[PDB]
Amino acid sequence: GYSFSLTTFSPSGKLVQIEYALAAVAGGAPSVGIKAANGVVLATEKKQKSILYDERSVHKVEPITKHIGLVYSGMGPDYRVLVHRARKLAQQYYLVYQEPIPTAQLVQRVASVMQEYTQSGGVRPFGVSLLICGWNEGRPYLFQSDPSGAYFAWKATAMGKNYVNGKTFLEKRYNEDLELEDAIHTAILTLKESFEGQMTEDNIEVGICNEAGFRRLTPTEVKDYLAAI
Amino acid sequence: MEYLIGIQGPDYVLVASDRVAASNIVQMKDDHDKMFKMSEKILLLCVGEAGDTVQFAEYIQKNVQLYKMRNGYELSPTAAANFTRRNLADCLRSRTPYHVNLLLAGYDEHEGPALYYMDYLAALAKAPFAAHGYGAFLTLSILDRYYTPTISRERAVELLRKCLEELQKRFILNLPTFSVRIIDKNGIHDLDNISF
Amino acid sequence: SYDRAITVFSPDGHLFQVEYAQEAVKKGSTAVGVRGRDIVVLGVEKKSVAKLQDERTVRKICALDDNVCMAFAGLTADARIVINRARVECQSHRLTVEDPVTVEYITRYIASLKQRYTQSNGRRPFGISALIVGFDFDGTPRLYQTDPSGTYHAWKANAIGRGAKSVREFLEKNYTDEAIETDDLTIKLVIKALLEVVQSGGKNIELAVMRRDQSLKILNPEEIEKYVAEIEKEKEE
Amino acid sequence: NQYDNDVTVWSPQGRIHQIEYAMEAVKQGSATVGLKSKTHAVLVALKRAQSELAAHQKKILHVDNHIGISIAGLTADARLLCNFMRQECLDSRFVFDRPLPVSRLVSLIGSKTQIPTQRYGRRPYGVGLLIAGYDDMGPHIFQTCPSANYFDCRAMSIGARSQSARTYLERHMSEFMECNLNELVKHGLRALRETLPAEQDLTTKNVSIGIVGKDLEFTIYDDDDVSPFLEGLE
Amino acid sequence: SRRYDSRTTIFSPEGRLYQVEYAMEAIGHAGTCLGILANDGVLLAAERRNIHKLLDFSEKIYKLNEDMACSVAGITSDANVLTNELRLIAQRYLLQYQEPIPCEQLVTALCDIKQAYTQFGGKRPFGVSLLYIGWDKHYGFQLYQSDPSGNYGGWKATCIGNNSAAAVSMLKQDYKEGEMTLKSALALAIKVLNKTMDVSKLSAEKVEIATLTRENGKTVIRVLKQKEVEQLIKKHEEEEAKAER
Amino acid sequence: TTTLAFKFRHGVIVAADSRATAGAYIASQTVKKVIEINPYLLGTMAGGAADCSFWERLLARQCRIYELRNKERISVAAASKLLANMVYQYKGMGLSMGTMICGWDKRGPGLYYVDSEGNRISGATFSVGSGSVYAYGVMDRGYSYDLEVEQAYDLARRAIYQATYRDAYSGGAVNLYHVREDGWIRVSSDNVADLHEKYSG
Amino acid sequence: TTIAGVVYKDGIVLGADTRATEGMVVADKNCSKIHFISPNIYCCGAGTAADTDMTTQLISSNLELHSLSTGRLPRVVTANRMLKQMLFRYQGYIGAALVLGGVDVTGPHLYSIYPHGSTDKLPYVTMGSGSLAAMAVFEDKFRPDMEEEEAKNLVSEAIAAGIFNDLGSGSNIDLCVISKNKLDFLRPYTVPNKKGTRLGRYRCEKGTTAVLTEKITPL
Amino acid sequence: SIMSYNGGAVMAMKGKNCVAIAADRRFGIQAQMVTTDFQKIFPMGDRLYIGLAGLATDVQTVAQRLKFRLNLYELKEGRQIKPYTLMSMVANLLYEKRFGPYYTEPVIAGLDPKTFKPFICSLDLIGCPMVTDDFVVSGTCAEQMYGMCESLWEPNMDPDHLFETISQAMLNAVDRDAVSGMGVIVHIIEKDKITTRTLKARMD
Amino acid sequence: DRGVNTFSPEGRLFQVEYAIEAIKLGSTAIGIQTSEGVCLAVEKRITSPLMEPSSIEKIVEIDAHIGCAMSGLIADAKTLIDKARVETQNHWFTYNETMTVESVTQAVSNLALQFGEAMSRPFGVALLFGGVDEKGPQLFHMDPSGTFVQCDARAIGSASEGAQSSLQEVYHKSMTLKEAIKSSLIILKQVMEEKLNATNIELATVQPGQNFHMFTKEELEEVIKDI
Repeated sequence: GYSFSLTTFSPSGKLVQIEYALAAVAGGAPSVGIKAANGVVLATEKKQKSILYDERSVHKVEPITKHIGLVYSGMGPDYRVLVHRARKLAQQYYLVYQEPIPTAQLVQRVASVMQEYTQSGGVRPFGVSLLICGWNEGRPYLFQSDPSGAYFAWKATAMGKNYVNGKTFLEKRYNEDLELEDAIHTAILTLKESFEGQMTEDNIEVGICNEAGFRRLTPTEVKDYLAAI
Repeated sequence: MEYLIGIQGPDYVLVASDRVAASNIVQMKDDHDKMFKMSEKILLLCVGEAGDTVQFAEYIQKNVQLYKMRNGYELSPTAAANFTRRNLADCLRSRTPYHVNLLLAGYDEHEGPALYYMDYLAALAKAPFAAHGYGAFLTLSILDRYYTPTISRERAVELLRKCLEELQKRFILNLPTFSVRIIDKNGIHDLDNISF
Repeated sequence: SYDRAITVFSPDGHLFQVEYAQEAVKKGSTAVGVRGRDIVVLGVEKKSVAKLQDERTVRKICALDDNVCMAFAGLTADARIVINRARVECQSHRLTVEDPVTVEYITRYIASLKQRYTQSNGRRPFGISALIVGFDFDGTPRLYQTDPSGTYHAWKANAIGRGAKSVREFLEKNYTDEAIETDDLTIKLVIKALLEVVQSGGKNIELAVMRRDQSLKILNPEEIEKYVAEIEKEKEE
Repeated sequence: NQYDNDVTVWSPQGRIHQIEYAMEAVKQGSATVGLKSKTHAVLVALKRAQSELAAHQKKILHVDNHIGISIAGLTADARLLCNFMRQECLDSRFVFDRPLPVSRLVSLIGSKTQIPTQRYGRRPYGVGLLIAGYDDMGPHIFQTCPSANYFDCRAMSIGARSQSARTYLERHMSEFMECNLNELVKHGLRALRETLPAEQDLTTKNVSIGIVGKDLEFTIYDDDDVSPFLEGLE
Repeated sequence: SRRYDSRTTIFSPEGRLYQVEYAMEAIGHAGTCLGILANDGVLLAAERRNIHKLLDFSEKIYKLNEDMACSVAGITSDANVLTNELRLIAQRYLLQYQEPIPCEQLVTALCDIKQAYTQFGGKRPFGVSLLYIGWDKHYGFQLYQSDPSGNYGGWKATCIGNNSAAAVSMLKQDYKEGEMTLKSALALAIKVLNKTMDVSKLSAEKVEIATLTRENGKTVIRVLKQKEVEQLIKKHEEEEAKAER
Repeated sequence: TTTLAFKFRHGVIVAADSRATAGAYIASQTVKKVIEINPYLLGTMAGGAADCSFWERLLARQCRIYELRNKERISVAAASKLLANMVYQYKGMGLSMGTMICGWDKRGPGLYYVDSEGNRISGATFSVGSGSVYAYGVMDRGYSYDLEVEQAYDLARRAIYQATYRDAYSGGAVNLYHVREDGWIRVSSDNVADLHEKYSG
Repeated sequence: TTIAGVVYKDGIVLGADTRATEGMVVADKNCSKIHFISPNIYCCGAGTAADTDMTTQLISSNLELHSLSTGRLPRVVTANRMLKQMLFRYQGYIGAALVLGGVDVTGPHLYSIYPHGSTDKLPYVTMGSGSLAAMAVFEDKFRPDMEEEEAKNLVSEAIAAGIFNDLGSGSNIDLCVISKNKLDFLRPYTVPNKKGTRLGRYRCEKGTTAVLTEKITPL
Repeated sequence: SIMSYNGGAVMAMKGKNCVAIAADRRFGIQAQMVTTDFQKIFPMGDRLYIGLAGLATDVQTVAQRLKFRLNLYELKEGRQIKPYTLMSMVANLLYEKRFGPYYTEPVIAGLDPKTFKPFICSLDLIGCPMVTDDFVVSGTCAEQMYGMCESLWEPNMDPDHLFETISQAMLNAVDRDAVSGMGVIVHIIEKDKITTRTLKARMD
Repeated sequence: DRGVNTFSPEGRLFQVEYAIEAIKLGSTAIGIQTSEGVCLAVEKRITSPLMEPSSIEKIVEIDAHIGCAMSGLIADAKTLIDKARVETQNHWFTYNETMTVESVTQAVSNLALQFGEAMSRPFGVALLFGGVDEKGPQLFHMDPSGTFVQCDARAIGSASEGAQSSLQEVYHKSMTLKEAIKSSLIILKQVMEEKLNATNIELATVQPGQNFHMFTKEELEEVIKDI
C-alpha cells in the first residue's frame, strides 16, 4: 500500500480532492429532510433505468438502531461501507454503556471516520453526503455530514441535484408548528419540484422517526399520502 | 532489618534512619546512607529488598530532576508522592515487582510540611508521625504517648532520642548509630548523628 | 511506514536538502557567543519586538543542565525537539556514570543525532544551528558550534544566523587578550559585536552570562541600557 | 526512454533494460578462463592494478574443499554471493554430513538471484561467476549471468575482450579431455594470453590459478608459485 | 510508487516548506477569533460563520479541562481531532500527578504533535490555528496561540483569522497594559470586532463571547447570553454616537 | 573460597586463595581468583567461576570502548555501576557472583563490592567467600589506615592463612596484589605449606 | 440455582428461581436469570453470574448486527453456533451453563449448552444446583404435545421441587412463554414464600446517636 | 485472604427521596493500625457517590481510573452521568481485568439527576451488578450488617430516621469486627443539600 | 526522477559515481608503508584564526595497533569508525587475540553497499587504514564503492593526482621511516595552499613493538626544521 497522502494543499490553501468529492455528491439523486415537533421525515427519489429491475431489491433509507435512520446522496457503494461502520459503532457503544447511543454521538463518530480518509495514505475521500435522523430525550434531531468530515444540525434541508431550489422551497414553506403529517406533505411536495416524469409509490422512498422508533413507510401508505396530495 | 522514623511538626519535618548494611550474620558496612535527595526540599527514604531500593530510588530521582529542568519549577511533595505511588502500583502486577517500603518528607511554601507513608503494595497514607521496620512496634507506642501537634525542634530531638534509647534497651539487633535530618523553609539541614 | 529516500547525491557530489537546510538557518536571528577567562557570554538579537507579547515564552537561550546551556538559530520547532532530547541524555548520563556531563560529550551527542537524520528513509534534515557553552569540572570554559550537516567545532568566539559574516569580521579584529581580562569587558565586547547588526539600540538584545559555579542568569533590560550607555560614552573619545 | 529506469517494466519489444545494463557491467571486468579434463578442473584469472604502487585485486575465492569460484563485475555483490554459498555448503555438511553437489548449489544461486529482478525498487546482482567443482560425477564448470540464468560448459571465458579466448577454446576443444594437468594449465594460459594487448605479457604478478581434482582439494597458486606453470610456455 | 508521490516533507531551494505556507494561507480565510487578557479574567470572542436561517454549548469554543478553554480557526475537521487529543493529554497528566495540568505544558504537548507531521511521515499537516485561555497557580491568567508548523507564544491581546492585521493594529493602539478590567476588555473586543466585520453594524447572532474568571476558589467558564451582547452593542453604539461630541 | 581487600594510605591490597572444589572433591589448587581486568583495574571471583569470568570480560570490553570513545579512563564507581546494571536483568535466573573492584583514580583509591543479589557498597575493608568470617577477626584486630607497605603485606598473608586453616573449602596458595597510582603489581604467590613453618616456627 | 425448559405443541416454556448467594449467605433475593437474546430467542443462565451476563450480551449484539444486515428474524441454530464456538475457544474457563430456546420459521427449538462447548437438542432440559430434583418431575410427568397451561404447571412444579429440596435455591418463580404469535414474560409467576411479620418496635428515636463533627453543603 | 489484608466496611441505604452512605475510617496492615482518617467514599457527581472496600492499593487505583473515564465522558457528552450508566461503566472496568482482578467490591449510591429518584447498587469482584430497593453492604463485616439491617430497616424513612438507622447499624456491626472501625463517616444525600457527619465510636 | 538502485547504460550505479565525485572535495591525506612502520599525514583546513585547531581530528585510533585517516564528508566517517572499534573489541572478546588489518577492512567495507529503500544513500568518505600485525606493517585503502586494496604509498583527497605522481618517483622499497616522514611532509608542503607551520597538519605513525602514536607540537617543530 501507498504510505503517502493523496490529498494535499493547493497554493491558495484549498483541499481540491474534497471539492471534487463535493462535485460528485452534487450530481446524485435528491434527498430531503424535515424536522417537526413530533418527529423527523426523510424522503428520497428512487427512479430506476428499466422495468426489468426489481424495485424492492435494495433500499436507500436504512435503520442504524431502533431510533436512528440514514439517507444519502452520492455513490451507493460508499454509502454501504458507511452504513456498516455506523452499525458497528452503535453496537460498541451499547455494549459499553448498556444504553442506546444518542444521535449527536453517532454523528461525531461517523464524521471522524469520514475525516480519517482525507489525511491517510493512498486512499480517496468518500463521495457521499449523509442525513441522519433520531429521537432522544423526548425531542427529534436532524444532522448532515459532508465528505470532508464536517457536520451540521438543521431544521429542513435538501441535497443532491437542484438543491438550491429545494432549500428556497423549504425556507419559504417551513414553520416550527408543523405536525408530522404536514411535514410529510411538505417533503413530498419538495420532491415533486424538479421531478422527471410521473411519480408513484415505487419510485420514491420515505422514512419517519418518532417516539416508537424509526420505520420506513410501506408502499400502501405512500399511495395513501400521494392520493391525499 | 532497617529502621526508618519520621516526625512532623508545625514548621519542619524531622527524619532519622539507621546506618547498618548487613549481609548474613556479619555487618558489612556501618556508615550506609538510605536517604535520597529528590530536590532542594524533598527527601525520600527507602528500605527493603537488596537491589530494588537503589534502582527504584534512582529512577524516581532522574524523573523528578527532569521535570525540574524541563518546566522551570519543581514538583510539590504531594505530586512526587503520587508519582511514586503510581510507578510502584503499575509494576506491582508485572514480571518485575519492586519490594520496597518508603517514607517521603517534604516542605511546600504554601501547604507547609508533609510526611507520607508507603508500603510495598503501593498504598499511600499521610501521617503526622510514621515508622518502618521491626522497631516500629517498639517505638510507635512511645510516639503516641509523648507527641503533641505543637512540639518544637528541641523537644522533637529529645523524643527521637527517647525512641532510639528504647531500641537500644529492648531490641535484639545491633543498631549503634543513626543519621538525622530536618527539612524546613530554608531547605535540608543535616543534624549531628545520634550514637551510642 | 513511509520508506522513501529524501536526501540523495547529485551530480558533482552535493546533497541538496542539506544545502537548503543551511539556507533555512541563514535566515534566523543572529546569535553571538564569546568565551572569556572566568565567564562565558551568549547574546541574541530579537528579530521582532511587540508590546503585546510576553517575553518569557519566546526565549532563545535554554539550559540543558546545571553547567551547560545553548543558543540556536533556524527553525524554532526543531530546536524545541533537539533541546528536549539533549536534556534526557544529560539525565541518563548523570544516572549511569554518577558524574555531570562534559560540554564535548553533549555536543557530540547532538551532532550525531543531527547527522543521523540526513541518512534515513522518510526524514528531512534539521534546520537549526547551535552554540553550546559551559564549564568543565576542572574549571575550563568551553564554546562549541554545531551545523545542520552534523559537524561540530570548538571556537574562541563565534556568530551564527543572518549577518554572521560581518560579526565574524568584527570579532577577527576586536578579539584580543586585553579585551577579555574582566567580565565587564567581555560583556561589552558581545554587546558591541551585536550592535553591528541590531537596530534601535539595546531594546532588541537578549543577553545571558554564566560563571564557574553559578547557574545561568538572564540580564534585565536596565543592565543592558546601562552597558549600552557606557559604550556610547566611550564613543566620546 | 521511460522503459529503462525500473526492473519491473517491460519494453514494448518484450525486453527488460536493467538486466541488459547489468550484463554490460560484467563485460568491463578483467578476463577469466575455465576448463576441465576427465580428472581436473582449472580456473585461470588475470588481475588488474590501479597503479604501480597498488597490489593486484583478488579474483579466486574459496567456497568449499571441492568448490571454488571466479569473479567478474561488482566486488561487493561477489562477496554477498560467496558468503551465501559458504553458508549453504556449511548447512548441507551439518545436516547430511556429505559434500553438497555442485549442480544443486548452482540451482540455489539461481533461485536466490532471480527474486530481485521481479519486485519494485530492487536491482539485479551485477556480477558474473565461473564455478569449478568436483563430486561423484567428475569435474564441473558452470557459468552464471546476472539474469539468473546459468549454463553448463566444457570451457568458458568471461570478461572484457573474452571473444578471442572463446575462439581459441572452440578451436582446441578436442584435446582437453585427454590432456593431463600441466597441458590443461598451459592451454588455459594460452587462451588467457589471447586477450592481452600486443604490448603486454603474462607475469607472476598478474596471473592467478585455481585447481580442483579427484584427490586434490581446491588450491590457489599466486605470485612465485605460478612460476612452474609459466616455465616452458611458448 | 515514486511516480505519484507528492513529496510533502521536503525543503525548497529557498529553505521553505511549501505545505506549511499553504496551510497558513488556508487559515487566513476562516472566521475572525480574538483573545484579550485582563487583570481579573480573560476572554475569547469568535465570529459565527453559520448564518443560514434553517440552521438549528457553542459553535467554536471548546472546554478542555476544568481551567482551560480554546477556540480554533481553519478546517473544523482537523480541529475536532486536535481537541480530542488535548482532552486526553490533560486527563493523562491528571491521572499521573493527581493535579491539574498547567497551560504551557498542554500547549507544548500539542505543538509537538503538530510539528511531527510536518517533519516526517509523508502525510499533510493540520490546517488549524488555536487560541488558548486558562488559569494556573504558577502564573495566573494566561493566553496562548498556536500555528500549523508547531510554533506557540504567549500574548496579552491577539487575533487570528480573517482581517487579523487590522485587528492587531487596533489592539496596539487601544490596549492599555496593567489597567484593564473585564468591562473595558469587553468594550474593546466589541469595538475591534465591529471595526473588523464586513457588515454595516454588528449583530448579536454573529458573535460568541466566552469569559474565564476565578470566583470563590473555583474557575468559571461562562458563555455570554444573547441579551447581554445586545446590551453591550447598544452601549457601544451610544458611546460612538456621543464620542465625537 | 576466601578473598580480602583493604585500603590504606599507600593504596589497595588484594589477597586470595587458590583452591576450587566440586562437591567434596578438590578439582584443582592452581586457580587464579584475582581477575586482571585492565592495567589499572582489578576484580575478584567468588561463587560461580563461569559467571564471574564471563561478566568481568564483558566489563573489560565496555571499559576499553569507553576509553576509546572519550579519550579518558573509566573510574572505579562507574565500572562498578556498569557491572551492577548488567546483572540486575538476570535477577532470579540463578546467577551467583560476588566481587570486589579495586582501583585508583582522580579521587584516590577505590574499593567497591558488588554481588548478584543487587548490593553495591563502597568501603575500606572487605572479605568474601566461604571463609570470610575467619578473615574478619584477624583483619579487624590488625588493620589501621597508617600501615606501612610491609606491614600491610604481612597482615593480608596472615589473614588468608588463618582463614584457610579452619575452613575446609579454602586452601592452596596465597596470591597477593597491590594497587598503586601508576597501575598494579603482583607481589607474591606463597604456598600455605611453607607459611606454616614460617609462622609456627 | 434451578433453570428448566420444556417444549409443547406450539412453543417453549422456560422457568427459573430468583435467589443469588455468596458462600452460605443470601446476597440477592430478587435476581433475574432469564436473559433477552432476540425478540424470539431467550436464554437461562447458571454458574458464575458475571460470565453468563457478558456472554449473553455479546451474543445478543452479534445477532442484532446479523439480523440488521440480512433483514430477517434470526434462527436458534445461529445463536447456538456462536455460543458453542465462543465457549470452546476459551477451553472451559467461562463457567456458564445455558438453556437456550426459541421459535422461528422451522418451529420450536430448545438447546442446552455446557461450559466446555457441548450441546444437546432435547424436548425438556434442566440445569443448576437443583437440576436433579426437577428432572425427577420431568421424568415422572412429561407427555408430548401438551397445551400451554399444562406445560406451565409442569415447569412450576419442577422449579418448586428444586426450591424446596435444595439449599442454594429459593424465593420466587419466573416463567417465560415463547409462541409463534406472542411472547409472555411473567415476573413473578408465583410467590411460594413470604417474610414473617415483625413483633417488636426497634425504631431509634431522634437523639440516640452522639455526633462529633457536622457540616452542611447547600447545593 | 487478600480482601482481609487491610479491612474495611461500607454500606448504603435507601429512604424516601434520599439516600445514605456510610464507611469506616481505618488504615492498617493486618493487625497493626497505621492511620485513622482514610478515605473510602468518593464523589462522582453532584449527587452521586461510590464507596470502595477491600485492598487499599486497588481502592485508590480503581477510584482514579474511574475518575479518568468519567471526566472524559462528561466532556464529550456535555451532561451529567446517570447511576445506571456509572454502574455499567464500573462493571466493564472490572471485567476487563478478568483473570487478574482488582480486589475491591464497590457500592454506588445517588439520585437521578433528572427525576431525583434514589438509586443504590453493589458490584462484586469481577463486576456483576446487583440492584436492590432496601440496602446494600460490603466489607469484612457483611454478616453483622445484614443482621442489623434486616431488623432495623423500614420503608419510607425521612432523613432523620434514616440517619439514626444507618448510624446504629454501622456502629453495632463494626463493634464486633476486629479489623474494622475506629470512626464512622456518614453522608446523607438529599435533593437540595448533602450532610456529612462523623460519629463517636470506640477507638480500641 | 530515478531510484537509488538503477544501473547506467554502461553498467554503473549512479549514486556510487556521485559519491566518488564528492570524495574529491576533501583535504589531502597521504600514507606511506615501510618495513619499519607505517605513517599517516593529513591536512587541516583552518577557515578562521578564531577556530581551535586541536578540535579538528582526522586521524583516529581504531585500536592500539590500528589507525585510520579519512577524507571526504567527515561527518559520515563516525559510523564507520564506531563499527570498526566495536568489531575489534568483539574479536578480542571471542578469540582473545588482536584482529588483522585486512579483517578490519573487510568488516568496515561490508557496510558500503548496504543501502536501499536503514541507510538511504552511500557514505561518500574514503579511508586509509594503517596497522601492524603478524605479517608486519600494512596499509589499506577503502573507497565508497566497497572495494578495498593494499598499497605501498597512497594519496587521497582533492590533490591526489599530483601527490601520487610525486610518490611515484619518491618511493622505494628500502626507505627508512624518517625518510618517509620527510618525503610525506615535502609532498604535503607542495600540494597545500597555505604555509606548513606545525599547526595546520597532523601526523601519526605505527611501529612494531609500540602502540599507535600521535605527534605533538615539539616533534612537529623538530621534523619541520629540516624543511
